[PDB]
Amino acid sequence: GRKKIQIQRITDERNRQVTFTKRKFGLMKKAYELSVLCDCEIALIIFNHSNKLFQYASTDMDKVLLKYTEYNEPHESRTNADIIETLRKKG
Amino acid sequence: GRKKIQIQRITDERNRQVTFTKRKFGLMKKAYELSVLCDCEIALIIFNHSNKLFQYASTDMDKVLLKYTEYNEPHESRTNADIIETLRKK
Amino acid sequence: WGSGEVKQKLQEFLLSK
DNA sequence: AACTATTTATAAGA
DNA sequence: TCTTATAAATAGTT
Repeated sequence: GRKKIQIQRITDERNRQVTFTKRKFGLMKKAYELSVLCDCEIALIIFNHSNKLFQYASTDMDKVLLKYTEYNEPHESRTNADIIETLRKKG
Repeated sequence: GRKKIQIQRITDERNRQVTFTKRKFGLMKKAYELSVLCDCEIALIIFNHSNKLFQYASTDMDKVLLKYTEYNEPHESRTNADIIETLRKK
Repeated sequence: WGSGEVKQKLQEFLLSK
């Protein structure tokens, strides 16, 4: 963008909503592209601060959610902490 | 990047795997940024073609998934078809 | 598979752990 | 909302 | 695997 920003909670109500809408679409667009390019299944669940639900699924949410419950074994799991740490040790 | 690509299945297996790993991180990084910048809760579930499971959650997966089961109310719902539609119309 | 039926199935599976 | 200069992500070469 | 040229996302202005 016009400037680099810090990854910190935006307190201005209007910028938060504008950014939320913009980046949520960006995020879904990238999920679309990833599912198609690499033939993967992807479900994405977002609750905004107002606790409203937004959802995306490459094909169908319930198939993915079903696939998830039947998954017994060890997987890869990441959270914001893991992502931040990985970025720190990119330098 | 060096050449623009069309969004269609990559047939070369090894470029597909390289692209999966790089773009998977890209997606998770964008989710992290959206989650902190706009103070929202995000969960992400990925099954690759080999049906291996990859998951991301802003805070705790089980927490987010559970709240999802309690929320049935009318919300936004998108699929690849919807995105492809919005891209046509943009 | 209802939408509420997979959610309600998801609910069990979580609480079961 | 539009636009756009700039940041970021990434395809391809290596 | 690394770098880098180039495409894609987007912050700020408006």
